[PDB]
Amino acid sequence: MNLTELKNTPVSELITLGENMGLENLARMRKQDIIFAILKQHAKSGEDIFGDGVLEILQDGFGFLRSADSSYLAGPDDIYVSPSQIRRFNLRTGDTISGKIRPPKEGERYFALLKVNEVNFDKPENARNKILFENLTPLHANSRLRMERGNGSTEDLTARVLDLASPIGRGQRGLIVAPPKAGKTMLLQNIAQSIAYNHPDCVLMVLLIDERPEEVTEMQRLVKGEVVASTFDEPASRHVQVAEMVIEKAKRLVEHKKDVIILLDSITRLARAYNTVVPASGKVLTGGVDANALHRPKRFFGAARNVEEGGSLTIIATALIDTGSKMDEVIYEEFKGTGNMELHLSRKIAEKRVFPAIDYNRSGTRKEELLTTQEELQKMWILRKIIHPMGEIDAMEFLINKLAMTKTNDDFFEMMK
Amino acid sequence: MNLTELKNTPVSELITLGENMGLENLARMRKQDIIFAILKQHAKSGEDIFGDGVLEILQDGFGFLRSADSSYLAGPDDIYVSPSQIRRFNLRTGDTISGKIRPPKEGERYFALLKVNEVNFDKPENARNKILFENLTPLHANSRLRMERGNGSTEDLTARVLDLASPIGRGQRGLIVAPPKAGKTMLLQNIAQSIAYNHPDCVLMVLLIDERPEEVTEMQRLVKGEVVASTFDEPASRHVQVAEMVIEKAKRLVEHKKDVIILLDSITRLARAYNTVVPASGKVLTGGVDANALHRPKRFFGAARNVEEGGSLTIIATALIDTGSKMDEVIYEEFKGTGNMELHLSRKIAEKRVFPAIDYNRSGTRKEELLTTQEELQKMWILRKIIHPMGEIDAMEFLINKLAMTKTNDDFFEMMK
Amino acid sequence: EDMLPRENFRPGDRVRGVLYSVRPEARGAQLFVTRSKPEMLIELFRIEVPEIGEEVIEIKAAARDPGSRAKIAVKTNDKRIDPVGACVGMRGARVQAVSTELGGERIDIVLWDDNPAQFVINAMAPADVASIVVDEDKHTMDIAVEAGNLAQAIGRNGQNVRLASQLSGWELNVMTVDDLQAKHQAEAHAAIDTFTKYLDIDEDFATVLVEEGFSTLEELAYVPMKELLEIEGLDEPTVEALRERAKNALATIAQAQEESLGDNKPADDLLNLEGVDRDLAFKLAARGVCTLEDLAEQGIDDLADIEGLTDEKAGALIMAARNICWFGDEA
Ligand SMILES: Nc1ncnc2c1ncn2[C@@H]1O[C@H](COP(=O)(O)OP(=O)(O)O)[C@@H](O)[C@H]1O
Ligand code: BEF
Ligand SMILES: [Mg+2]
Repeated sequence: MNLTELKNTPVSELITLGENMGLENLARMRKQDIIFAILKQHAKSGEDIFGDGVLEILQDGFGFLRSADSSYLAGPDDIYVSPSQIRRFNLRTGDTISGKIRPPKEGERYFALLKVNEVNFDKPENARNKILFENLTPLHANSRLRMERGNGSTEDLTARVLDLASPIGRGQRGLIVAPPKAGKTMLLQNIAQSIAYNHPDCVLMVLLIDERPEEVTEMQRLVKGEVVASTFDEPASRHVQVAEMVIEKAKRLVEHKKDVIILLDSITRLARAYNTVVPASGKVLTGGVDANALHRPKRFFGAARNVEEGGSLTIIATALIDTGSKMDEVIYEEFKGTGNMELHLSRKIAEKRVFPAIDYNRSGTRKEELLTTQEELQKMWILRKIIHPMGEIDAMEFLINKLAMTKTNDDFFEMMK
Repeated sequence: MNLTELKNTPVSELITLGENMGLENLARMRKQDIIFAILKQHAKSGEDIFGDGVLEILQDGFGFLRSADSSYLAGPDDIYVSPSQIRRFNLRTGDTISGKIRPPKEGERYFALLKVNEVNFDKPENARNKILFENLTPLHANSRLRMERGNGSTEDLTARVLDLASPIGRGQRGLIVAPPKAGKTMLLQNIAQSIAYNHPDCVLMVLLIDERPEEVTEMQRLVKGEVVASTFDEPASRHVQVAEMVIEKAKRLVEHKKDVIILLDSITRLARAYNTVVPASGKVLTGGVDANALHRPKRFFGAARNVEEGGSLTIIATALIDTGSKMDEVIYEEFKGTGNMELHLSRKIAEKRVFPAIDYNRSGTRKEELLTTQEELQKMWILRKIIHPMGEIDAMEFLINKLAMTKTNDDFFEMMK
Repeated sequence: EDMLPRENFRPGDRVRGVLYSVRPEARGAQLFVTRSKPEMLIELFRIEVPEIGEEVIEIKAAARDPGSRAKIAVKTNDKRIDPVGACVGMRGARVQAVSTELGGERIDIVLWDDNPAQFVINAMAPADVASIVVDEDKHTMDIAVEAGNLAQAIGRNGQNVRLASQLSGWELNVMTVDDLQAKHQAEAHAAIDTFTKYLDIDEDFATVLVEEGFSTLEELAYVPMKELLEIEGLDEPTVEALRERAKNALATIAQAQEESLGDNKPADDLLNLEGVDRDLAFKLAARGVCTLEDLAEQGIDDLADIEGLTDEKAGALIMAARNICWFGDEA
């Protein structure tokens, strides 16, 4: 039996199934062991089991296949895969596996793998001889990601302004610099909605680290793609675990020539969790920050690139600033000259009920000539030169009034002439 | 028990009541905690409390209802209102609330609201679906405010000359440009007296910023309407607090279709307090003035308008000039082409014991055709053309001698022919 | 106590509720959250239903037998919306969502009315009710149902009724379905023995007039002539016969109360021991036993802590009882 039907189904149908199977009182335990016992019973009376997930290789030698909805956490639902598969198919951490699995006998409790069927949505023969991630040649973004939907809703104008200020492409690095209280959550939500509606072929992934759980549940069923999130409820170990999980999944997917898009929020909280989880190296700056503690976050932000051979990886990680502490400040300083596309959201415009609060004067993107055409770039430069002498709130309201009447950025540009 | 009876009563009756209630030594503390303890005792032995005031919403989420006599200041007398009311009735800053309140238990010390009864002198049902302030359509003043009382006293002639030089209407902006030593205090007092005697239906509000306390106490019980004043005794924080308080009260009242009239003195001192209270933006001109520091005062002066839907708001803010510093000078330059009715009071006529010292040649009002009739306007223009070739002191004494004999401006006009 | 045999828990899952009591002066954990409270579902709608929260609708009542039945009653103060049609969603889409959030409990949106009659009629819907009566002095409602919809009239534990008795707060009465079930004429001519010896001179005067009660005789004995005018012939003999009937009624009510307070019937088969007196046995048998056959099965639990008894006296009485019943085996 397939696994996803029982994973993404509501727990009520699982309770009904477990009560119909004539089992122990099922509703008295976790969803994890509930579905574990359900699979065990269906295997005792039924055929082989069909499971799937993402693979993580420990320092022990074997591998664990974990599901997306549990944010790839340990439990009875994981799938044990012996090192024999890692020697035969030459598996790697983050490999999306799906195949046949069997029940465990004494000495074991996890469902052992029987035969793989789909590895990263590809045949094992094609995946055997492949190219590594770091062995690829990065490049600049050439195909621009169209964020305008075309309907011109009450809030899609935000995305429109984004297209006006930061042309995003396959392989670009986006840093959203915004203090709290500024309204970046719905901004990222609309960005994900538009990028899934306009580009449904490329995989979309979001990551909420140290975030409130209510936002996690309201985003995990509002946008497309698996919404993996590690809320603040758990220690930093789970945060670095899910970070490696998602980064290896993205690396494998882009190695299989797939345009991967990551939405990370926030990066300062992820770096703080990294700082408290990795052992200290002795050297400490102000704010309780270590030297090597930023190495792994840096790597995580540097993984994104535009691959020349096939596919690309575009990360969009937001940096939370203006909190009072020094951790976020030093993180934003270390990541300032890192991303090639910054987007500043000043709270001065946000507190005035003027959304989206976008600091167009301080925002920009490098190498935009490889994403837009000639006259489009000329119009963008003319608009930038016109708006630059203005302030922030006045320029924002002027742009809002000039964009509300029009429905498309092209008509906006020609009417601004 | 109602709140206003204990608020506007002399402190002696409060001392007698607190001594009769068999309480601690009451006269040893502020009036604020005195009335707080009195209300607490009356609630411990009595029914629910009945409070009222103006609402201010902080950046925290809750709201504070403050009284008018304390210039809306913090203390034990404030009323805490939870954000649940701000979500149910959709409250806003500056809402005039009056209703039932309860005593506080442990963890709290302010009287919590139980049930609102009157919101801005209106039913909550009628106030639910309403129109915003900025969403209204400003217009020019059409109904002229008659400032002549008709008795022709020794000092009301001042008001008469005012009607001769600046026809005031519902929705006009008045800027009194006068150096010190010039006698504007009693001028504004007489203006308030006349506008309350002739138009008692419209609310009248005065504001004394950075003013001597003796004038505050002598004006708070000489004219009608709540006399809210922030004397120089307190820092600029209280000044901007009371500015927002009064402006939001006026906005709510004019949203409830009420003719609001504000008397502000002086505007240069208010702008200076604004300049020192709001953080600096880097750009600084001569005299220690910031660029954005005038934005909030400008807004405050621009709030006044003539609403087409219902009611209007008429502000009369006086600008103190000729002090030596550059702050007042640059403020008067920035506000010169701002108000649509200037009234100049030269000190040359004031020092000569010739009151009211009114520069009729430099005074005037735009769009006066929408406030006066045809022949009245013709007579006014004839009088202006006659007086213009004259100087200042000679014209002033001529007008005084021509107005003392007559009692009404109409007979004055016909006798001037 | 707020949990359920079907509502089930183990460390790891997220269960929600409403914080109903906070005792910051306690010794330990003092954040008491419940789930069985009715208004809970109200706030659920507040976070789900867009109609609630803006005052355009008014969720008034909620009858929640946890795990059995969770009905809601709303009212619309506006004149352009419906109470049930807008809140159900689109053929059970949001109501079933909040149900499966609450644990799959059967949720039916009932429409309460301004009167308790239609309220309890709708609360026991869809079903027919042949009689609806309200009683203020008894604080009850008589709901007599007809035959034809019993499968929806009672259900399990009378849930369709159990909500109503829990919503209005009045202990309803759904007992009898045979003749005179209307409760309006169930006392008119069903108990005719009321004027036993009242009209002792003759019998052919007029038709009987029940509209006064014939039984109260406290709001009827001494009243002005305008209230006793329903029957003609109010002379001194008539008022004296009425007073005599009232005295007889008082005596009967006093005897009935004296008999009903002592729900034990203490006969002479209760004071055969040495040391047993009136109030001793009165309390001992008011504790839940009837005769000697049901007292030797206990010990110092019931026979001790009685007015006029010591622990040693209790032990003595219980050993005497066990020797005369358990060790004797005689009848
Ligand atoms: N209508 C008037 N009649 C007589 N004296 C007046 C009149 N108006 C003003 N004055 C005199 O002018 C002086 C102005 O004092 P003050 O109120 O401090 O000036 P300002 O109002 O400019 O601050 C007063 O002392 C008052 O005697
Ligand atoms: F009273 Be003065 F005009 F400062
Ligand atoms: Mg003065």
